[PDB]
Amino acid sequence: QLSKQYSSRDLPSHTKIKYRQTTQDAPEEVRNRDFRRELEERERAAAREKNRDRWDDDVVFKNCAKGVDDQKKDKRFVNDTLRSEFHKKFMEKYIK
Amino acid sequence: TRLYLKAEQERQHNYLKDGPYITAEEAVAVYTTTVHWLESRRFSPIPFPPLSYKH
Amino acid sequence: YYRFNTGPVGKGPGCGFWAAGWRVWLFFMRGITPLLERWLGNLLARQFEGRHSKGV
Amino acid sequence: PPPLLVYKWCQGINNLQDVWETSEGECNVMLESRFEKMYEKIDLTLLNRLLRLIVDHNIADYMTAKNNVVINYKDMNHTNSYGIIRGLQFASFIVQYYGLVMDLLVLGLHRASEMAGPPQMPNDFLSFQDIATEAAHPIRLFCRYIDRIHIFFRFTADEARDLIQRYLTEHPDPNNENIVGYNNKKCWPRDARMRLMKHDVNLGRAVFWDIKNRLPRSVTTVQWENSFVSVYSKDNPNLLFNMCGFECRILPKCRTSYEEFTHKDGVWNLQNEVTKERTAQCFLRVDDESMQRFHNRVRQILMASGSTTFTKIVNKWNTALIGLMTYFREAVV
Amino acid sequence: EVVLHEDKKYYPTAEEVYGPEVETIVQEEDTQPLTEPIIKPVK
Amino acid sequence: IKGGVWRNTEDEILKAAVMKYGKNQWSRIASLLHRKSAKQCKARWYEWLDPSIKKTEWSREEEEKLLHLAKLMPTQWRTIAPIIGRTAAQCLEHYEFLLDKAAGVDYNAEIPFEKKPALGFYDTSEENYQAL
Amino acid sequence: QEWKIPPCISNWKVHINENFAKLAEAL
Ligand SMILES: O=P(O)(O)O[C@H]1[C@H](OP(=O)(O)O)[C@@H](OP(=O)(O)O)[C@H](OP(=O)(O)O)[C@@H](OP(=O)(O)O)[C@H]1OP(=O)(O)O
Repeated sequence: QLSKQYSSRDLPSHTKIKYRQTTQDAPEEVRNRDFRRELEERERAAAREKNRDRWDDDVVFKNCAKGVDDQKKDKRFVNDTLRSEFHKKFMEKYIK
Repeated sequence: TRLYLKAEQERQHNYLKDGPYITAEEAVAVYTTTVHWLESRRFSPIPFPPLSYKH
Repeated sequence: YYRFNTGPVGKGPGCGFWAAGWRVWLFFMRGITPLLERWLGNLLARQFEGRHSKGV
Repeated sequence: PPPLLVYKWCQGINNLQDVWETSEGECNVMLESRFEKMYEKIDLTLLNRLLRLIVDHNIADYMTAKNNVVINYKDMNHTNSYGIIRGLQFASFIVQYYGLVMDLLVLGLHRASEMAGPPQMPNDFLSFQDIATEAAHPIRLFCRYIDRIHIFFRFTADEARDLIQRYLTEHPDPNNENIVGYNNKKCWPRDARMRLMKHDVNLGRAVFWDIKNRLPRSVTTVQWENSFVSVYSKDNPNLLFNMCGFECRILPKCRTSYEEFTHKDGVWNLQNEVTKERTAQCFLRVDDESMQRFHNRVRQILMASGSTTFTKIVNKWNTALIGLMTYFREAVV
Repeated sequence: EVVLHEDKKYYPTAEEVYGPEVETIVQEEDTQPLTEPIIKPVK
Repeated sequence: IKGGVWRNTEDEILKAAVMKYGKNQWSRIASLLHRKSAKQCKARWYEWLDPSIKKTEWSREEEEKLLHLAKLMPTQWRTIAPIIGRTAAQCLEHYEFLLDKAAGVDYNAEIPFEKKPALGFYDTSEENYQAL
Repeated sequence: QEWKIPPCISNWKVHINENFAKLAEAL
């Protein structure tokens, strides 16, 4: 009991299947590969790259800005929606 | 609105827990400085409005 | 109309030279046909088979 | 009115003593900034003692005790024990007075007294009892509009060098190894090497840094991000700044003005009060954030009205549009 | 001593909690901006 | 015009209403009373009628604590009041008191859908049942 | 007994630092 109804979505599209090619990374290559060596050497390379990369005679106050070097608050990622630094910035920006 | 009031409640609670940020000696510096200014400026204090005040 | 009404001939009503306009509707129809077949097909099918119950 | 303030500010600059003369290496510095969080960081306990210096202790205790109340939105309730409430009727006076205090911090008492002058013969907005009071100090013009700071500096070469040497002193980071030591060729003459492009930034950052160090962080602060700096020196003809809604440029005729010319009223002529001469030109431009506000105002008219009558919308438009035009006028064109 | 609410740490440094041996890196954004292909075609 | 003095009738009815409806619905409670609004009902609950509020004399410790704190944070009553555990208006009155004294047929026809029980190793043939 | 669950009957459906003393007495 199959209905003669249709729908736009259903119609043919992409009837061909893109098989992976040899340089894309066909399974043939994969089977032969020694992944572990490749993974190690890539890792080493990455590490190396990283290494390469790296008067007023009168006032109330003596210098406040002495050792204040920013701090890694934007390097910390926090899994807490209200104490993420992203949230702080958002809250700072949009409320007055 | 709700977020802002949350972080607000946070900042109030942290201001009570962590105490006044102005420290102390600083605050004395402010109060003293203001005093000197108003001194050299002959500023007389503003009194309380009397019962009979024509304005 | 510009080219046709070039000389003595004026702005008057009489220019026949449809071929162009006629083409245009035919191209339209070439494409719209399959659409109407699919849409009218569904219309008929709903009419006779019934609106599908499930809304599945 | 605010735009008239802009005019007092421009002609105030142009009337300063020898203001545009770069002959000896003089350097002018315009600095604009905000106090960042100011309202929010006012301390009630301190604010009470500060008001006790002004008005009868009762008035002070009323004003203060008012800023301590409960904020409610639907479900939420909390107490505000720290930040000042803006929406109070008299909150204005608190803001301006506290701002007076922090001004006394920034300018320093000696200079500030010099500006307000003797209480027996106070001065106007911009002027001093004497010329020697102008030349007496680097700070020249100081304008504070609510929480915004507009400052204009005049430096002799020595004073500037000193400032640069102090900033470039304990302010290294030190960091920036790649930037700090950059190699170049000392074999050649200066002109055949790293010219002068950023060297102008130094004086600027030294300024902004010097200002910041006069404001204790717990009181208020100033963020380089929101601030802006401009510098006038033999390398830089143009002097840019932003007051209120107006973006202002100033080009002297003592610099390279080349062909002297008039133009639409968008060009102001800055006329020396002494010599009745037109010594420079100020160009006006409508600032970005302003345009943004207007655009959000139109968008407010479209969005907020789906129901309202068509005659009503046109009223909304007209009101906003004269709101822009009466205010900006010349700068619009 | 005193810390303004401007800073006030909550939570230990990212690195500290895990320990030294592991490397902790926060990737935000990305690289190889999208027009690039993961799996590049043959030619 | 709505403002005025609180009445025992309005106050008891406020007790009952708060009991029934709950703390977060004020507009519903203001609906029953006359000459009073929702804000006034809420603040009247949390200021005075609330049973968690402590109505009694102040012990010596509470006076020490109140005086010390009031000298610590002048004029801030809504900050101090929770610390001592009393109402702001109350600790105010007590403070001025301390300075004052100090100086259709698919059913009924045919068995809707029928599953005859499956049949298992025993005889169900014989069985039938009686009428009502 | 442990897995008795408190009924979720619906309601819809503080400390201080001593630095305040040092400050206030200072002022
Ligand atoms: O001169 P006609 O033979 O009477 O042609 C007219 C006319 O053409 P011209 O004015 O260029 O001579 C109209 O032009 P406008 O009046 O609009 O300027 C044109 O209108 P369109 O510009 O919309 O083509 C109008 O058509 P219609 O009456 O639908 O506007 C069209 O005559 P037809 O109606 O005979 O096309």
